[PDB]
Amino acid sequence: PKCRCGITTCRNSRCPCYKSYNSCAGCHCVGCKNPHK
Amino acid sequence: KPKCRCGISGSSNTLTTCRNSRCPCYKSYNSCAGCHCVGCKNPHKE
DNA sequence: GCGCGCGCGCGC
DNA sequence: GCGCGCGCGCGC
Ligand SMILES: [Zn+2]
Ligand SMILES: [Zn+2]
Ligand SMILES: [Zn+2]
Ligand SMILES: [Zn+2]
Ligand SMILES: [Zn+2]
Ligand SMILES: [Zn+2]
Ligand SMILES: [Zn+2]
Ligand SMILES: [Zn+2]
Repeated sequence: PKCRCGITTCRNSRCPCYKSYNSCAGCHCVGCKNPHK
Repeated sequence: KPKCRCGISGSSNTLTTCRNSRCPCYKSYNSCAGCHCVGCKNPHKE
């Protein structure tokens, strides 16, 4: 997967990676706050 | 009349091409005569 | 071809 | 009824 949040960011259900319990490795988000390592 | 470039890139749902509100022609109830769209699905005619 | 940004639409 | 991620037309 690969989100585009930020143009709580990536820290909620509206973000795929968060929801799927994955990190934003390779994502195109901005100001990512996904705590997933 | 407007001139859309709908559908040029590859990655795009080909069944909604010139058949939704993002198309100026479709939205303005125009045909795509003179347009440069690829895979036009516009149901209007004049 | 790429990136910007608009606006659709779903999930709450 | 709202909010924002995402699909894609458009300027360049
Ligand atoms: Zn995200
Ligand atoms: Zn992500
Ligand atoms: Zn993120
Ligand atoms: Zn069109
Ligand atoms: Zn057209
Ligand atoms: Zn068309
Ligand atoms: Zn469904
Ligand atoms: Zn279903």
